[PDB]
Amino acid sequence: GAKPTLQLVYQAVQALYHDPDPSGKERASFWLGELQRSVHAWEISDQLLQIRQDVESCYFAAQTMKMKIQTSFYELPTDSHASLRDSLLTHIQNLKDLSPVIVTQLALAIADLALQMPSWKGCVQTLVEKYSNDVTSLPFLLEILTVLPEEVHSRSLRIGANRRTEIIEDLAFYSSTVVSLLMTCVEKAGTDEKMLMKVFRCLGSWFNLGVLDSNFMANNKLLALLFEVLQQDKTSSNLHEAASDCVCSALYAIENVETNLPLAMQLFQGVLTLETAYHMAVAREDLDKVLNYCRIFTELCETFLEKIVCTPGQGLGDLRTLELLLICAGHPQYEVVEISFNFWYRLGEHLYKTNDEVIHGIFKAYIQRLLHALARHCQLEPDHEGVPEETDDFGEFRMRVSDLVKDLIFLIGSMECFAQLYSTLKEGNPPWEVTEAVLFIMAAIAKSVDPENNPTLVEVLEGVVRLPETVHTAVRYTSIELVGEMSEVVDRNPQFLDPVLGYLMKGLCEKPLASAAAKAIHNICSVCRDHMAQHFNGLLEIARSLDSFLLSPEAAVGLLKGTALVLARLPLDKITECLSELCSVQVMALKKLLSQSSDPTVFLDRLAVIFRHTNPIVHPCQKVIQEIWPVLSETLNKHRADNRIVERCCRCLRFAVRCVGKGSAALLQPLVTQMVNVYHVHQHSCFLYLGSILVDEYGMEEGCRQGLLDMLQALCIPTFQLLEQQNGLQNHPDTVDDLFRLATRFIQRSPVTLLRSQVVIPILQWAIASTTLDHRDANCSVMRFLRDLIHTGVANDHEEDFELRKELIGQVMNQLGQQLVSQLLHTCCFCLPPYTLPDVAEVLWEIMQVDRPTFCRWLENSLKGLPTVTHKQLTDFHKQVTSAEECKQVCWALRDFTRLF
Amino acid sequence: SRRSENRVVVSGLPPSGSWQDLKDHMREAGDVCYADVYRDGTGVVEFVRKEDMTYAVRKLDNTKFRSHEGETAYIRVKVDGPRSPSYGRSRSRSRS
Repeated sequence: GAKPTLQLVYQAVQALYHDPDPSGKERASFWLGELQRSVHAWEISDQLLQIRQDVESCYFAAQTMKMKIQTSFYELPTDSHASLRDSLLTHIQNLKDLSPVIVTQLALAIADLALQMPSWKGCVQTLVEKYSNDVTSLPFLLEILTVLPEEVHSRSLRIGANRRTEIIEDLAFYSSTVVSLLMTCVEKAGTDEKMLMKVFRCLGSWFNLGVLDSNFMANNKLLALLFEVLQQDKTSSNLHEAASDCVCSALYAIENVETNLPLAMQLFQGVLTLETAYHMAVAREDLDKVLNYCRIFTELCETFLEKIVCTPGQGLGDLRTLELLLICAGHPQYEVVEISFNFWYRLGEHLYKTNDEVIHGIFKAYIQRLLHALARHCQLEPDHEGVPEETDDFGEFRMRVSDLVKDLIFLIGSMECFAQLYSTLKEGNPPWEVTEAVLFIMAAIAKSVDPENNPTLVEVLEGVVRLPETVHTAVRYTSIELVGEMSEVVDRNPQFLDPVLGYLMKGLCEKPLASAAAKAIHNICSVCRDHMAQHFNGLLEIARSLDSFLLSPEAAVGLLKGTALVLARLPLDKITECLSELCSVQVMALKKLLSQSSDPTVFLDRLAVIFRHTNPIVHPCQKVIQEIWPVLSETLNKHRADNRIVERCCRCLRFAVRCVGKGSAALLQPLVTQMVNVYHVHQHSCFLYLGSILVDEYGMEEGCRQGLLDMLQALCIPTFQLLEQQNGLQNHPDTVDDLFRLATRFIQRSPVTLLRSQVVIPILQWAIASTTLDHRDANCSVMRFLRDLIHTGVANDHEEDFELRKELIGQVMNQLGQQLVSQLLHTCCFCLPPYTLPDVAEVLWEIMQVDRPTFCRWLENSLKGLPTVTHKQLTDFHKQVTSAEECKQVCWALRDFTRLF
Repeated sequence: SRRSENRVVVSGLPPSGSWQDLKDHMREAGDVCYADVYRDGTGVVEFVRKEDMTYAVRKLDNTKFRSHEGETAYIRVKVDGPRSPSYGRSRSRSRS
């Protein structure tokens, strides 16, 4: 309506900034929000700034002015532009000594305005020669000059790619005038930090834009001044942060060291001079200062990464760079060294990529120095009570250390390192926390260690198993993880199998160690299944009472997975016997739940993993499937309304079926019936998917083909109803996805059954409508169906029924062929992201194999009907596609062509 | 600094393209926590948030890339490794 009363806006403002209650503060916000969204926002903000009651309301007004300029600039008549600029400049003038938080918002507003006002050319020049001589203007002029380059990359402004480029070079033109201005500011005797911080922040900001001249900056007092305050112990924390950030900006602005070598040299020498100040900062407990130094150092190595790699030791590659990091790495506070982790990754990645290991020897000592530094950083506190927690802040750090070590270990040698870490573990009467940390880094690399030097490897394992239970919980835990990583050494030295198992079994029987043990057991079962028939008695006995060990669901599943992996290696005769026992504990638990909070998920997941990995070669499993089905059907039927449980139910059944195959035909019809009846009231799309599995497994057997077609036709009726709704495709992408995975299984197992059917006509129709659905999973499923369908009129001409299939597709192609091609071309140019192009091209490709001359006409018609693009471009695209000899070429043609739109 | 499993590989980069040019192009999608370019006009970008990676794959793929020297090329942007599930709740489904 009309503009709100000022008393009302003043009321809402005071709430938002002083009312402790959450419910009210939210309410004021929405009203102020609607005020900001409204047309009155301009006028209200302007009034609030003229009235300038207090800091709160001027801040709200300045912010609102800024927001309306960076979102709603379009709804301003051209004539208004000059006047709004005059307002903001009068406002920032009048309110400059009110609050800095208000000056920034207004500064931001003015910057957003200048970037959007091409009628305001040369704004940097305008602003400086208008305010530079007034000494009280300088703080906000610098502030505008600081936020202006930052706003060029504003996600809130999102300036076009071309307009952005014009902006940047326009700014590049005036970068001298601001540097000149910036020089004059410091060009005084005994200048305070407050002015210095503005100068550095501004300089850094123009550096980040990449428009400052390297050569002019190399010999300039500002740089010397940067390192000067960075050397002086007396400098405050805030001046420090400003100075540091500007140095990192200077470095960052160097993109190619060669083109900016004068500046490069100036910065290199500059930062090396800071090591004394680092040590002084660490002498005090000035952690803020040391973090700044480590960033400057890390940024330096990032800047000169190419030179450290290409020509190490020499000149620009002076390895004192890396030493500065190793100094930082030695710091007792782990927040210091993690600053440098990304550089180390990038360094290792680059050495690995350019495979010239002639040079690599020089780096080894540096990496092993780093590794020892990280090894001590991984040490837990001696008063640590439990297992090492991964979830907490420090446990997160260890994992980043663990990952960094895996990626750098090739520069030292995994074996060399593994043995050396273990050696040190008897010298010096080590406290539990020094042992754990060494065991931890050992676990990180234990997989990559070569099993050639077996003696040093197999004796480490022997050392870990003889550790008593008396040792600290966290030491038992990490040693369990190390053993788990050493399954290949248990595989090559089978005598150690029983001791390792016995050791892991002990850990399993202790509650806080179970999951780590169960995981390690799973590893052993997976790698050493070839010869573990003896131990199966124990694994089954664990399974018989799995929920007693207080396991995580994952560790539990992994355990049962392990025992099923070795069951598959057992003699075929005992498999069918033990499998039924393996499943019976699950079936019993499920049976209790039917008479029982009841959530059968875990036993469904445990049954599923057993089937999934009980895969022998021949079948014993289909004998067990009969035992499973009745309890699953009731379980399914009890929770038929709950999608999450049904989905896990169908996942279980998916793997039970995949395990058997063409056997277990006793389940098909009773399952199909239940699926269709349930789907009728609850459209779980996983019945479609489960259906696709039955079709994948039983589609060739012509005895089942009728029942399967009936299933499809029954399932499609509630399916089409679903997709018929408003936004029906967008709202049920799972249904589209699973429907066309189903359709695909039909069209590749028994195509003619589907094509001669009546339901194929709606399926094809939905496919054509689905080609424009912006959902990656669903769209892959659709394009795949179209491709496989059309390919049926070409594929396997060796078999008899080829000519029938040929005719059926020709009909479909006759009826729909021209509409598909128009749809496919539409989705590529307007609807979907470029990653769909290879999927479209494959469908288009199959259409050419079926009838290229007709297709040349179809495509010509499609290119004809298009709503900027020259006729020549349509022609040579048509030329590119139809003359393609490989499918790849159509994709390239679409890739290139898509760009035009 | 920090890293993530929200990673894309970029391809078709001009040889004069720097990791700063790459970061500047990919930041249109969200915050870049790790970036790198190699010798062969190829690169990686890791995003702080998965949804920002998805934007990059959807909107930055096949776009015009301009290196700091002014060299232009149309790049390829795709997820490193197995792609993320599209919107809607997770479903277990066989693939490849």
